[PDB]
Amino acid sequence: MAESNQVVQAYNGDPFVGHLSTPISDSAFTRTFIGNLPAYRKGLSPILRGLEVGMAHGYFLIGPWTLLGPLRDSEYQYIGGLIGALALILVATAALSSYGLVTFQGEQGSGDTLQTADGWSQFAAGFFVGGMGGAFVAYFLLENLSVVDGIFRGLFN
Amino acid sequence: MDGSYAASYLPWILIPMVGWLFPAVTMGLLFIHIESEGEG
Amino acid sequence: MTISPPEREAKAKVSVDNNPVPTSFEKWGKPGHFDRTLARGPKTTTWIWNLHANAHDFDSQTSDLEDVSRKIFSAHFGHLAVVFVWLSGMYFHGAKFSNYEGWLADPTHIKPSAQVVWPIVGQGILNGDVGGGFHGIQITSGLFYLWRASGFTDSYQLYCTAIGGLVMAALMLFAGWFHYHVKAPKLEWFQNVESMMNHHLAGLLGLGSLGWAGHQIHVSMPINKLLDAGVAPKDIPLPHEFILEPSKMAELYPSFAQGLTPFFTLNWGVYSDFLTFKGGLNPVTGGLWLSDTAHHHLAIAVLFIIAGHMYRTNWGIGHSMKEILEAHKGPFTGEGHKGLYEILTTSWHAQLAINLALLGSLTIIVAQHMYAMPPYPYQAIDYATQLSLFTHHMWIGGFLIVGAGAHGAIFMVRDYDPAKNVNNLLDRMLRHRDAIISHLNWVCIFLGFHSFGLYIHNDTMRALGRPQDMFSDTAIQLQPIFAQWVQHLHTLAPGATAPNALATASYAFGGETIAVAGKVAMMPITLGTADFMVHHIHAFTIHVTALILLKGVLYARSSRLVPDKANLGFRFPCDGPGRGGTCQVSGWDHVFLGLFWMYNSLSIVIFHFSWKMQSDVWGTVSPDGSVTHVTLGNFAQSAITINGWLRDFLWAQAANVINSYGSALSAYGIMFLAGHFVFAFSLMFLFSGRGYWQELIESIVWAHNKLNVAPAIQPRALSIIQGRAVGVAHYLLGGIVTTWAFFLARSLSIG
Amino acid sequence: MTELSGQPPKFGGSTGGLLSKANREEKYAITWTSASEQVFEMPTGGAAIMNEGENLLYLARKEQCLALGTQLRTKFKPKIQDYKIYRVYPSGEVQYLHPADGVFPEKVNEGREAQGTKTRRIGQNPEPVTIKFSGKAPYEV
Amino acid sequence: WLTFYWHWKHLGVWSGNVAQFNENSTYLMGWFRDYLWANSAQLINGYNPYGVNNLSVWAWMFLFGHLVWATGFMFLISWRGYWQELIETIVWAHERTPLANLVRWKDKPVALSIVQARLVGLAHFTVGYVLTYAAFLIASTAGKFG
Amino acid sequence: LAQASPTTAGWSLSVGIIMCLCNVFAFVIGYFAIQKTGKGKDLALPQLASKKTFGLPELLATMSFGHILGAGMVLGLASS
Amino acid sequence: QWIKDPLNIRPIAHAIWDPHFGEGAVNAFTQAGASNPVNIAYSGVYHWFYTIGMTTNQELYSGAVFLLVLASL
Ligand code: CLA
Ligand code: CLA
Ligand code: CLA
Ligand code: CLA
Ligand code: CLA
Ligand code: CLA
Ligand code: CLA
Ligand SMILES: CCCCCCCCCCCCCCCC(=O)OC[C@H](COP(=O)(O)OC[C@@H](O)CO)OC(=O)CCCCCCCCCCCCCCC
Ligand SMILES: CC1=C(/C=C/C(C)=C\C=C\C(C)=C\C=C\C=C(C)\C=C/C=C(C)/C=C/C2=C(C)C(=O)CCC2(C)C)C(C)(C)CCC1
Ligand SMILES: CC1=C(/C=C/C(C)=C/C=C/C(C)=C/C=C/C=C(C)/C=C/C=C(C)/C=C/C2=C(C)CCCC2(C)C)C(C)(C)CCC1
Ligand SMILES: CC1=C(C/C=C(\C)CCC[C@H](C)CCC[C@H](C)CCCC(C)C)C(=O)c2ccccc2C1=O
Ligand code: SF4
Ligand SMILES: [Cl-]
Repeated sequence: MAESNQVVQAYNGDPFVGHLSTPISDSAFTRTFIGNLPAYRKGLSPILRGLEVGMAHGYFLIGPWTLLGPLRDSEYQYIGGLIGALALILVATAALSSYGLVTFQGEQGSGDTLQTADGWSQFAAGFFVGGMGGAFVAYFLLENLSVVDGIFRGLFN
Repeated sequence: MDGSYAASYLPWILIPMVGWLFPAVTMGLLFIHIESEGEG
Repeated sequence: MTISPPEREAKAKVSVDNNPVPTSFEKWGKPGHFDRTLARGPKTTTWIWNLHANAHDFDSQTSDLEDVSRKIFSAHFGHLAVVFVWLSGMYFHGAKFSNYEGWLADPTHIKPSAQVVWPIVGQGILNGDVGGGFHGIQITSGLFYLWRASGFTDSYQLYCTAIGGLVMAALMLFAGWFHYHVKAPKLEWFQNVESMMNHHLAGLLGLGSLGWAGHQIHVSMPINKLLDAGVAPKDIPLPHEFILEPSKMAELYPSFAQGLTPFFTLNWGVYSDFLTFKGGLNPVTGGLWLSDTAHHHLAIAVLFIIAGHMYRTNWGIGHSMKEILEAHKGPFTGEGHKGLYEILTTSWHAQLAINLALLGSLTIIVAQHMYAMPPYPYQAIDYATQLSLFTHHMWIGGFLIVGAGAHGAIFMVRDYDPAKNVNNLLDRMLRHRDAIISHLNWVCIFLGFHSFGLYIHNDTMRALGRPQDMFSDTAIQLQPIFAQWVQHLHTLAPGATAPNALATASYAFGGETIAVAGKVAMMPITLGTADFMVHHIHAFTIHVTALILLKGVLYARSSRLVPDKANLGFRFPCDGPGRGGTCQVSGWDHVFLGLFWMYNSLSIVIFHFSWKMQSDVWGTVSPDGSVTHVTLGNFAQSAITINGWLRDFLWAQAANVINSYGSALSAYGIMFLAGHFVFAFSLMFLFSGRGYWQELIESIVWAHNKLNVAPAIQPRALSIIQGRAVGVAHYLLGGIVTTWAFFLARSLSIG
Repeated sequence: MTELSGQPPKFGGSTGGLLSKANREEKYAITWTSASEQVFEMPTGGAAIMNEGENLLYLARKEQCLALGTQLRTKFKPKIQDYKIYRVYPSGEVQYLHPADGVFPEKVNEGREAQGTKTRRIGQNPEPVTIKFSGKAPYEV
Repeated sequence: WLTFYWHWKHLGVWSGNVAQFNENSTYLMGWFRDYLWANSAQLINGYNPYGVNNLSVWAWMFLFGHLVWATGFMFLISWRGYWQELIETIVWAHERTPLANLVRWKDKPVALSIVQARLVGLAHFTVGYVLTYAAFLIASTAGKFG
Repeated sequence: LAQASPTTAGWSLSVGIIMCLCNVFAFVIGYFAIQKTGKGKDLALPQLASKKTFGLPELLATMSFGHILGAGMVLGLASS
Repeated sequence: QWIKDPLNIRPIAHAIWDPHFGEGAVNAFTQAGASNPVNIAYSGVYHWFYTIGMTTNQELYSGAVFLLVLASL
């Protein structure tokens, strides 16, 4: 009740922190949704976080080159997409690992097991395995798109 | 299984989405919710 | 004490002070009198520049809001008198130095001209043969087409109009003098915003279009009806004869036989022969049906007069705008529009920012609506007039918009009172300026990558012998399907969602190909991949200009870098080489950068217009029915690469400009080179800084002291702000003059 | 430096205040007393309301604190000159900063030791060639 | 100016038409039209809606030099404070975007310095200058006589 | 000719049955909706029942509104 | 189609999409003139919509979009 029908408030109750509590920044839905993504989900080991993020990213990264790459109008369309996505995930893993190497040179913190050298390295390992796996399974599903189509239509029974 | 109606590629992916993904996700959310032991 | 009239108030909210400022000439000989930092006189050359820099900065001259208001009111009268002098000059040159009657007798075989050049030092060649034995400069302002639509048939009517314009200028000048010196209205009078809005809606815009509907019905429409019927202009009665002899109207319009009775009895349909909803264009002239425009002005007048009754003044009925504003507040926006009424009734700069933004947007809307719905007889067939009017109104609109940014910033620095803006819309805008600007920043980056970057992709693919990997209508397509859908909706509208309309509002959306003489006046303007790409270029450049000016306004008070920017003012060069360097943090410098970006945006807009109209719309039509365009439909395949614009647009069409020597177009080549030179010249001021020049001036002052010729008014290098102002003024002047010469040579050399 | 006291100004929040630097590196505090609840301009954007009595506010930089201080002592009908500015570290250490010796720096106060003073003119700096391959510059010698 | 001079005169000489330079070099429209405008025709046609030839690389480099020149203009006209404040907004956005939150910079992003802006703008300007003119010189002379 | 059909001065249906009726309706909603009914410069004294009830500006404005309503309604009921 | 011959045509409710179907069931449920598996409606909804004046698929679609809006309200 009262007089505050207002939907925007000071972020975390401190009006002098440069941020605002808004329906996009700090609603219950965004808190629960962002807070349960692999990056923030409570209790997860960084290996599983990396694995999940890599699965999602490797899976979806096959598409752009698959439909729009230079081999899209060749007999090696899906292989071209796969090669592109694999090389991209390799470069991304190198970027993640270089980041971990440079930002965790000093004393290791304690609150965030992902924000350590060991944790960020585990995240990179999981991300590599998940990205390569997701890219290869997206490629495998696309390369056998006819059997997936017949499966979804019942063309085999 | 086919369809001559408009945009007949929609059941193709919506039937798996309604039968597999929607129930899996909603049951998983409700499962983690009813088991949540946060005080209150 | 000057002239003392009686009083002239009739239970009015009129309130004035009698003779506050006596008429006198002494201060005319005291330059800089209005600025205390200038009145003593000069000591350095900077004193001169600032004298011009602050001449109209009425805030910086006096802190009294009433005196500022009075200065502004009289300045407005003076400006109106200037505009009257200019317009009467146009009409006088039409009366005495034009081929207007000759053009009127045969507008398809003669080019409009209204400036004759004296023969001296060879420049007489500019008097090109425009037809009918007339020699002069071809005009692209569309004055002849306006004068024909209005129903002018004689030099003497234009001359009488010029004399009326001079008398009007004298009247405006006297009113300005009178209301500054004799009867100056009080601040209470200016703040009557409700009454001012009632009068500007019902009286200025409503009665304006009502009187013009009257002139169109009684003068324009019968005279043009006879002109398009092939009647020679000398055989047509004078405008007043249709009012003295109503049988002339009645035989041109049978509804006139019934008179005014159908009007007062709501039997308006009887008037359907002269109050029309035809749509489309006039088949004889290529312009909008004058009857349509008269019906349009009648309806606009009724609308505006009705609108002029919303606000409360002296009679209890009506609205308080303060109340309305205060009622509009929501869960997302705190106190809402509270405080806006006080801002817009005490701050001249706030009103000017709003009004500049809207007036510039309106001028742009005018360009866009007049090209595709050509309102004047024979304007669409005159491709030079079409291009020139479009681009001219574009540039005026862009300048007004940038000025709106400037004056939003000036409001923030000078008139914003934080105690009067607690948790209202302005306050919350300030309180999440970072979110706003970081997001606008990202949208501009995304729009640039996915518009210009598409062009770079296409250039690289085409150079690599890979046409099938391009973004084009024949490869990877970017169809603007929503614009195509709305065009289809407009084409279907006359038969469905606009029943009582006979034709489309514009043939650009689709339909027939309206051609007058052998040239197309208007035809369906189709949209494809190149049109998609250039529309996103437009969205990108507009977004960047908005980014710059909006950041200028929102950070004029402070930033994380400079938390006391407000104390530094609206116009200042920086706050030193510290903090890494703070040059160009002021709102003025944001306006300075936004000028360049607006110039960029509009250059691309007008190039798009020129190339698309020459490629896909304009052209000549054979008696067989087919159309052959000016640049042979090259837009779709060439406008999708930067090389295409460099070669098939700029390089190809510049051939007229650079070969203009030895003909009447020679001045356009002259001014093409002139714009180029001014552009290059601006780079000296923009790429350098005043310290170097001050030292060079030191050496030259030594040279002068050597021969005992140094001036008492010591030479100083231009200030940092002035260096930027000169640089940007010359950049815009040179570039715009270049494009102007180019456009005029092209559109005049293409049939 | 004992423990900062004072109510925070009445303010609805903004995006222009503290960032990560405040907790990772350093932040700044300004206290001041006001004879009345009244509106002032936040150096980080917008309007805020100071409480009657003591006020304590955290900002990201020393300059924002001094800008607020000038606003307090030059833009209110009865001036506010009792403001104090402190530097605050993540460890909790509070370093009193301004006014350094309890007296504003614009006016002389006994007990201050001259720093950065030179017993010469600017034109009496030594030629750079005379001090090259050293670590100094003509104004450092 | 020097290289324009040399190239236009030697074009006339090599082609046997010294008269073009002798008669049209006395006015600047002559340079603008007979030298610059004319000798671009093959250059700008290295790639086309109709195909590609051996001058494609030089047309692409011509446009590239234009683009680099124009980019240098940005560092030369817009000065630092405007950029540092914009980067402050971008810094804010990064610190407050989830997921991207996970990553933090090792060096604080700040706008380029005053002198650095002059140097980098000049470097772009000069690169574009040289590459544009080299593309034009090479392509024109090899299309006429190559 | 394709033109929306109006009506000649009916002076039975066009008048009271529409125009005067719409004017009375505007009278009613103005009586029940105008904040300042009799705060005009012009008193126009004898306050009555409806025809000239509260103030000259109330009367004039509600009558202009009734004419807008009546014009719209007459024209609409006669096709368009 | 049902509007033309309402006594000899069976109204269909919606299309079937079941990857479990074999050839026999696919054939059995391409019925009532349809070119794909379909169920026939027994809610009387065709008779209702036809009686109240609706005659085209565009009208039914506009009704369904309007009901989307009403539910939103
Ligand atoms: C019993 C009363 C009655 C009846 C039934 C009618 C009947 C009719 N009127 Mg009328 N009218 C009435 C009362 C009545 N009117 C009154 C009291 C007034 C005074 C306000 C009007 C004034 C009025 C006008 C001005 C017009 C009509 C029109 C019409 C015809 C409309 C056909 C149509 O589908 O429109 C069109 C359907 C649309 C979906 C168009 C809507 C799209 C617009 C352009 C969106 C614009 C948004 C706008 C800018 C936002 C407003 C700004 C702000 C104030 C919110 C119709 C036969 C029109 C007519 O006569 O046609 C010849 C017309 O021009 N009426
Ligand atoms: C001969 C020694 C050697 C060899 C066999 C490898 C082999 C490998 N490394 Mg390693 N690396 C080495 C030394 C070596 N590394 C050293 C000394 C460092 C410290 C600077 C690194 C740091 C490094 C990082 C951060 C990462 C790898 C990764 C990888 C794997 C990815 C494939 C690749 O990078 O291409 C083959 C590489 C070579 C033939 C050259 C090896 C020697 C140079 C100095 C390595 C430099 C690493 C470079 C920054 C990352 C390459 C980017 C990538 C796009 C190729 C691969 C099996 C990636 C990985 O997936 O790890 C799980 C990754 O994230 N390396
Ligand atoms: C409650 C009404 C309703 C019902 C019972 C159905 C039933 C069905 N629909 Mg349909 N649908 C509806 C409304 C409905 N639809 C509307 C309004 C639209 C337009 C937006 C669509 C668009 C749609 C498409 C494109 C497709 C289906 C399809 C299907 C079939 C497979 C299920 C599915 O994939 O749905 C998916 C549904 C959606 C993507 C849109 C959501 C439907 C509405 C708006 C939400 C209903 C919420 C409901 C009232 C909540 C109450 C639940 C209750 C138990 C508490 C199924 C027989 C598939 C089919 O045709 O099979 C061959 C198919 O591909 N529907
Ligand atoms: C119906 C009454 C009316 C009309 C027609 C105007 C018209 C105008 N006002 Mg004004 N104003 C009015 C009432 C009116 N005002 C009232 C009641 C107030 C007090 C609240 C103000 C206070 C006000 C201020 C403070 C300012 C204006 C300004 C302006 C001018 C700027 C717009 C412009 O340039 O357009 C186009 C210009 C023209 C069409 C030129 C014609 C101008 C002549 C003198 C008007 C003659 C019309 C007159 C009624 C005779 C018509 C009768 C017959 C010939 C048909 C404009 C001519 C601004 C200005 O420019 O100051 C000079 C200005 O700053 N008005
Ligand atoms: C400001 C613009 C303007 C100007 C000044 C004129 C000027 C003129 N018009 Mg024109 N006209 C205009 C706009 C204008 N018109 C518009 C917008 C239209 C489209 C509707 C027309 C269409 C038009 C027609 C068809 C005719 C004119 C005519 C005339 C001339 C005689 C009318 C007159 O004034 O006598 C004085 C008018 C009166 C004394 C009106 C009294 C008659 C009625 C019964 C009084 C009712 C008034 C009452 C308050 C309303 C209640 C009615 C209800 C109770 C039933 C005159 C010189 C006439 C003419 O001479 O043709 C050449 C003519 O036939 N005009
Ligand atoms: C109705 C529109 C309008 C109004 C009345 C004002 C009013 C005002 N403006 Mg604003 N502004 C406007 C539009 C407007 N402006 C536009 C369109 C722009 C974009 C360019 C700006 C951008 C702007 C800036 C950046 C500034 C102002 C400033 C000012 C104030 C000082 C005026 C002045 O400079 O004196 C004297 C005027 C001059 C010395 C102009 C001479 C130089 C011009 C540009 C040369 C033009 C060349 C010519 C057009 C073509 C070449 C001819 C040549 C070859 C001979 C004044 C109160 C100044 C201020 O401090 O505000 C308080 C200031 O800083 N305005
Ligand atoms: C052609 C010259 C040029 C170019 C390239 C730019 C570039 C840019 N300006 Mg700028 N500007 C210029 C001239 C130029 N300016 C001049 C002369 C001025 C003086 C008035 C300004 C003043 C100015 C201001 C005040 C602002 C900008 C802004 C911007 C940015 C807009 C956002 C964007 O487009 O994102 C995308 C980037 C591009 C489209 C650039 C091209 C990228 C290509 C096509 C793809 C790159 C390929 C790949 C990366 C190559 C890698 C090679 C490998 C070996 C590493 C942008 C990066 C605005 C901004 O920052 O917005 C946020 C801003 O506020 N400009
Ligand atoms: C081509 C167009 C089709 C594509 C769709 C693109 C969707 C764009 C997002 C929808 C608009 C959101 C604004 C209305 C939503 C809206 O106004 O809600 C209402 C809400 C305020 O409502 P209140 O209840 O406070 O109303 C009280 C008023 O009286 C004001 O005091 O506005 C805000 O919360 C401010 C936040 C605006 C920040 C969002 C703006 C984002 C900028 C980008 C928008 C692009 C629009 C381009 C179209 C030209
Ligand atoms: C000015 C005015 C008047 C003139 C009014 C005019 C000029 C027109 C009024 C038209 C009206 C008032 C139309 C109302 C339509 C209401 C509807 C359509 C309501 C509900 C529909 C529902 C609930 C859903 C129906 C369904 C749909 C969607 C289907 O498709 C299937 C069937 C079903 C499920 C039932 C008069 C002079 C008269 C009185 C004075 C004021
Ligand atoms: C709708 C929506 C949304 C969105 C979403 C998204 C955007 C997503 C996507 C999604 C995705 C993206 C997904 C995924 C999936 C994936 C997967 C599932 C994977 C995989 C992989 C695999 C399985 C692999 C395997 C392997 C390995 C590992 C090794 C060996 C080899 C192989 C291959 C065997 C949201 C909620 C936000 C909001 C609302 C709406
Ligand atoms: C050249 C230059 C100067 C030197 C320019 C000066 C000193 C101006 C010289 C102007 C002369 C004195 C006036 C000539 C122009 C007149 C205004 C035109 C009047 C013509 C009438 C007589 C008809 C600067 O001071 C400067 C400052 C900051 C950045 C860049 C620069 C810069 O590039
Ligand atoms: S370069 Fe000029 S503008 Fe920039 S900080 Fe230095 S003095 Fe100021
Ligand atoms: Cl090309």
